[PDB]
Amino acid sequence: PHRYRPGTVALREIRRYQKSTELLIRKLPFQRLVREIAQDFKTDLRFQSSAVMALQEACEAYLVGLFEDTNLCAIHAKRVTIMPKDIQLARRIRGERA
Amino acid sequence: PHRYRPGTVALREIRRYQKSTELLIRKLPFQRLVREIAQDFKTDLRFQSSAVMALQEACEAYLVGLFEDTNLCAIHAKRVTIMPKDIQLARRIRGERA
Amino acid sequence: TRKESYSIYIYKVLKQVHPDTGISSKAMSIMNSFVTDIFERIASEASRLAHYSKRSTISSREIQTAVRLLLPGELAKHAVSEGTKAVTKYTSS
Amino acid sequence: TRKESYSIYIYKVLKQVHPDTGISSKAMSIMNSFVTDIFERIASEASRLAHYSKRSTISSREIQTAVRLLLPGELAKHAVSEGTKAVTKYTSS
Amino acid sequence: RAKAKTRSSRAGLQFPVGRVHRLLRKGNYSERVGAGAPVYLAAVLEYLTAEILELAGNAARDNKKTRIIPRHLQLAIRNDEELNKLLGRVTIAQGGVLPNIQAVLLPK
Amino acid sequence: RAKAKTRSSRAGLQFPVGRVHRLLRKGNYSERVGAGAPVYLAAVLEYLTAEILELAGNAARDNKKTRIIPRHLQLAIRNDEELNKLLGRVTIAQGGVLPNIQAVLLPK
Amino acid sequence: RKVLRDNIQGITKPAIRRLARRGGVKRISGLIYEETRGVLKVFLENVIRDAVTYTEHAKRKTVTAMDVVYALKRQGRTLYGFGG
Amino acid sequence: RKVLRDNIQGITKPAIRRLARRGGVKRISGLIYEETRGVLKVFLENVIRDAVTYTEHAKRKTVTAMDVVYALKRQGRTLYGFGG
DNA sequence: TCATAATGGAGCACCAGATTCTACCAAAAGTGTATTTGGTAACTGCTCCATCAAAAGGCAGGTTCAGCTGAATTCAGCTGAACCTGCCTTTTGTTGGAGCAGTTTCTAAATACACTTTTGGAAGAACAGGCAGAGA
DNA sequence: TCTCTGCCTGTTCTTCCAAAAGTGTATTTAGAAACTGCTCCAACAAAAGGCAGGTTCAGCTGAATTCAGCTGAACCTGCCTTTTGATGGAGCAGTTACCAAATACACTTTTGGTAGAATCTGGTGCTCCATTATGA
Repeated sequence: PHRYRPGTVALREIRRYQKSTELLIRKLPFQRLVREIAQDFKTDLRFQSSAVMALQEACEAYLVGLFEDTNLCAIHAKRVTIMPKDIQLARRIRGERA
Repeated sequence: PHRYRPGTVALREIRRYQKSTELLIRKLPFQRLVREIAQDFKTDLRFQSSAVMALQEACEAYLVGLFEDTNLCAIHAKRVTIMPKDIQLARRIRGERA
Repeated sequence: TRKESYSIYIYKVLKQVHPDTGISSKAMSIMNSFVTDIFERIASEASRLAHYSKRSTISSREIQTAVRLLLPGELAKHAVSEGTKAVTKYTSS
Repeated sequence: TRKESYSIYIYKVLKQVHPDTGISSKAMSIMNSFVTDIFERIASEASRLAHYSKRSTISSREIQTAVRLLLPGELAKHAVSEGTKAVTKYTSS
Repeated sequence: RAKAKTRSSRAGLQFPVGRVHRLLRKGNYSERVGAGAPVYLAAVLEYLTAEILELAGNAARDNKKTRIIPRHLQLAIRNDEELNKLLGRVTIAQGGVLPNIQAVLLPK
Repeated sequence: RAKAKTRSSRAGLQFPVGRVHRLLRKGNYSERVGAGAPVYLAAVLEYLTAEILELAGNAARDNKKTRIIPRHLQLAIRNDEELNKLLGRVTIAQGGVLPNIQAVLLPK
Repeated sequence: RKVLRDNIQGITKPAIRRLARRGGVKRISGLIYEETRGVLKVFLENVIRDAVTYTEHAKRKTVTAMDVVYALKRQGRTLYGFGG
Repeated sequence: RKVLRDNIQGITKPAIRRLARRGGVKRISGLIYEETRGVLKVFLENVIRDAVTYTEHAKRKTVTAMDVVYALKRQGRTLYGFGG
């Protein structure tokens, strides 16, 4: 059976997902998460569908940017694998982390 | 004769300058720099003494914060020495390079 | 009377919290900058809140929502408590 | 009802730069957001400039300085050129 | 009684000078708004709009597409240094990201 | 004519309700300003001032000083999580930094 | 319908991997998925808190796209394509 | 007057080292000083450009502390203690 | 982990520069009218959001299985630190000269504020042209 | 990373209604001129403390190797999502009939700003510690 060497399919995936623009999280679980978070601030909240879509667009843009920073921090440490410490450093220098 | 090992005086100085609040750049050289790089409004600008002092306070605050981020990046790469690449990573995560 | 500042009121508040403590002139300048900056933040957010909801008036509801949006966590709770208490006392009078 | 938008003017500008190119409605929504965002930036900075200099009127000097403060480099240069050309043309009428 | 003509036509603009003047007056920016302030602001808005639209149409043509989409606006903005700087804190819905793989990740 | 009573004294505040009302009216924040808006804003500004001054006087007491200086304001702001959040993008002139050496840098 | 709980785990590992691939990440630590879920939850909490504050000020019960757009813009995360 | 005399070198190596020490930095590469000079030059250029735009709008010839404070606030770097 | 330097903290005395604390005074905040408009307060339509049900089909989850990357250990040279001179550049204290930033009349642009009048732009509907959906 | 279909959707024509245009007046605002006092700039000088350079040399950085951990890649399955289609009603937006409440205008009084003097707190020398750092 054919096997691609590690990182070949990863590079193909990088190209595929940087080429496209669609949302990479599933809409229904993200909506459930959004409603779950929101019920701590007010009960019996309703959401416009476009509100949930705005939240998902903003969240995915934020996470893609944070992953770009994380990959830079991983490369600075002479690694290719991103680790939680890379996310932590990117967040610290962004001012998101104390 | 007496010799302190490397890093002993460096740590003494870290404590000294984190304990204090005085400006760490000489005033007259910084004033010359400020007047020089006012190539905007060619020419014949005058400066209030407090204008240059506000500039110097902002500049030294900016550089101290940037050195804090640089030191975090250097530590993340398992180093004690800050290097130009650490400054570059800090400024890129901050959004200053682009 | 040419300039105006919060020094008088900052010093009243200081004598409330710390009777025996003074304040430097540079510290008072920083406190003035702080009060002006926070006033700008809250007032601007209240202005935007009124514009969003198509209202002509900035009320204490706009100020309260601006405080909620701007201040973090427990600062917002205690600021809202103080503002509501102040408006209640003012209205009773 | 009957909300306003810049769609008409953005399509009129598109027909100038690219006579044969169209624009999707989502793209036109992005462009409306862009125009309103930049209008808010310029207008807010011009309001601040008028306040700083203790003026009541926002004139084309305020808009010019706000454009210079807000746009970068060549964008600011070309935008100031365009606004000045527009005002010179308007006043000559 | 002259038959009236838009201030955009007087200024030679496509963007609405009258609407922009009304928005300036009613935006609570100042108590007074000058005559040439809306003309200047509408001209600047038109210039920026045309700049972005030119770059976005170039991107659309490169993609062999006849229509601009949020992806083309994203590409135009992020491939331009000045526009990227101006719109650096802005996320464009359905614009994606620029294709960019770090050189050290590529096959050794 | 009843003798004047300040609105601050009616609200039980130290900060100036009348000045705050005049500054809200003069800032072009909106067409109108309610009666309780200046009272609420003065109360919030006084609360925040009292918080910072409490912490700064505590810092002054720690350093055996009987007078607050910008260093003490900095210490109070940066040692408080919420005030540091509120004033995270603010530079305090002559305030310095918090003493903090990374543990990696200390002698073995 | 029962009240929602534990919906962060619906941000699956493959979804996080896709978001990382769009960010240009070639290799991912196994611990990145829980870290990512925490970071996402904090971001969503911050944005939804402001969105609901805007919703409550307007005396509405529905959170609209404009409330989200205002909450994002308030945080320096301006979003185009949903209003404004 | 106007000066152009290579006085970025007036921001000396010891001054940059002191700034690094207040930043908690223990060991400094020898290439950090020219890097820091470039970074400071860029920062100062931005702030002074905004400050002089503010000065020119006011039709003044003198750059005041308020111009610098406004430029810094516009850059996202609010400064207290100079009349804000 | 035993003694010697070097440093930073901590008592005291002596200022001297800054805070407090008073007095005047003028600018601005209360008082109290009229008065006008913005903003609740019902009272509906009407949209839109929220449950349900139920078929595909895609996606995610769990198992290998192996390759590759992260992590450690070692080693060596390099480079940065600590120190000591000798220099030089800043800092501070003075003049002085000049520019220029604010303060006051006065006037004349220019802006706001009202009508009616037309025009432009925002809803709708009708239609064909992109372009996503598949054919190797 | 390849032609032709068929649907979605962009473009484009009609209403009509909101708003932008032209007059016609009134009036604040801002520009212009002048004038003053407040910095700002610019030389001279003179201590002295930062700084620059050179020297050792100790520790850090980087390179090489090994190897175990881990994580990609592929493959089955299961599941869950997603896409219709109802429908129940929840709530949002629009239309009236007020009315509370904010604006606007004199007038008065008070309060906050600006000088001015006194004390007094913080800095600044000296000095005595008490830590730390550094090898036999």
